[PDB]
Amino acid sequence: EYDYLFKLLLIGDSGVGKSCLLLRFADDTYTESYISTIGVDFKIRTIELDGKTIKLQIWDTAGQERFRTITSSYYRGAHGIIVVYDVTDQESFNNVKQWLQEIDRYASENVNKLLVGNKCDLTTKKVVDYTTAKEFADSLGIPFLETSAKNATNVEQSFMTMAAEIKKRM
Amino acid sequence: SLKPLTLLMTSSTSFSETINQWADILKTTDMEKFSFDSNPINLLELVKQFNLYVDELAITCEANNVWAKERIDSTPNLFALYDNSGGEAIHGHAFVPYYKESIVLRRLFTVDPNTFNLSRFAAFEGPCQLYCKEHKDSAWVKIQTLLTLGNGIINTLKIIKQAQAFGIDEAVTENLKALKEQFIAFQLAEADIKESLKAPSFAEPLPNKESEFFYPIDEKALAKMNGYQLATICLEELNSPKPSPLIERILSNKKFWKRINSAFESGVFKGRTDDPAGKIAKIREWHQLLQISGKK
Ligand SMILES: Nc1nc2c(ncn2[C@@H]2O[C@H](COP(=O)(O)OP(=O)(O)O)[C@@H](O)[C@H]2O)c(=O)[nH]1
Ligand SMILES: [K+]
Ligand SMILES: [K+]
Ligand SMILES: [K+]
Ligand SMILES: [K+]
Ligand SMILES: [K+]
Ligand SMILES: [Mg+2]
Repeated sequence: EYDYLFKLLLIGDSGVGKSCLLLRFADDTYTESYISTIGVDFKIRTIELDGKTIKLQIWDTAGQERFRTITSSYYRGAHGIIVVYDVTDQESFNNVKQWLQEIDRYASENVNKLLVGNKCDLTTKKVVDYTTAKEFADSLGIPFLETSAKNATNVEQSFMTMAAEIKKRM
Repeated sequence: SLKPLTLLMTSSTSFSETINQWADILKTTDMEKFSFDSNPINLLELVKQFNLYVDELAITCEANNVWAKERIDSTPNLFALYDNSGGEAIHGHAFVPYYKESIVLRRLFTVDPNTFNLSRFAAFEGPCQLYCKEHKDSAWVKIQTLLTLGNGIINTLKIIKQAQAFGIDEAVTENLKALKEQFIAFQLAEADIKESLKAPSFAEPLPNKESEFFYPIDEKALAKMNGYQLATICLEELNSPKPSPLIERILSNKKFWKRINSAFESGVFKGRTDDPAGKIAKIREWHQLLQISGKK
């Protein structure tokens, strides 16, 4: 009773917002409260595009190094991976490098990437210029969006974009 | 029609044997001839039993004084050298170098039975993964291996129950493969730890009358601590039942209060699972009390 099923995967450093993204996007809610995801989890929202209906099997992952054994399992199966960094967190951006490497190491040959700079609403505490990020992004032809899971800003658009980008390749 | 299979749990048996039992079942059964039912599987109890194991483990490390075995400094704890937080708060916690390792242990590993996840102990997450890089073979690494496997098992099962609920079979079938592997992995790791836990020859350092959570903190050291840091300490001490000598020190000292309070008002603590709101209130009370008493 659906037209397509895409398997998505959010990776990124710990506490960069992966789960709040998944949550706003799936349930349109947000909780201020501090929980770190263990291993993996997955949520499923159904999207409509062109105007075929697409089931999104989105898998959330733990950022921490010690979970890598586990998280890395779910890489090959993904149609598209979103790598997330936190715009107020310098190192999180510096880390996209490894995150992209981990994608090479583990996921499919032709996986659809997407760079997301979350917590974009924190204007004063920001440290990674849309420009600098966007340039790096373009350096590798990977689409890029700033987003605030808190505010809703671009969370919708991000998954849409990732989904569209996938259909194009099918 | 193939036999139904599940992984049950006896009412009081511990995490370790519970795993061990499932470990047999999973090893000795040709999983092709069975149809796996995860519904009867009692996550809650498993989580309860696991956190209980985390605690016991934490206790012996401290008791056997494992952490002293593991030094090269007198830096207030194993990870102190690896903090580059600048005493900022990181998801509700500032880094405090005086934390006992066994508290750090519990906080990176116990599972929030409510969520089957982790309640953020963020300020130590970086410092810890760093220490791990520079100290393979160290007890902390061996332990954390073990505990993470713990965590894994719980997550895997949750993912199985969840996937079964949504008919996602690719997952359920593959995750059983994995679960078995985690199973053995755990049993190895459990064996492997037994050395690392051996009590060093240098005598047991004398108990701290002042806090259940931090190594001693002299008045000099405490003074250099910032708003977030002292704040973090106050919230921790409230995990004792009786008020601690330490928190009394902090709350009695008039100089420390402005920064403690502003830390509170900053809101960085809002999202703590440990009733921050409640704790904060009580801390304010105790402070108010104390300033009355110290008005002589
Ligand atoms: N201002 C703001 N804060 C956020 C946002 N996303 C996450 N946070 C904060 O950072 C914490 C970590 O997010 P979480 O989803 O746990 O990150 P994960 O570890 O990457 O899944 C949250 O609980 C929030 O306190 C955002 O879009 N804006
Ligand atoms: K916030
Ligand atoms: K049940
Ligand atoms: K033990
Ligand atoms: K109390
Ligand atoms: K206690
Ligand atoms: Mg998370």
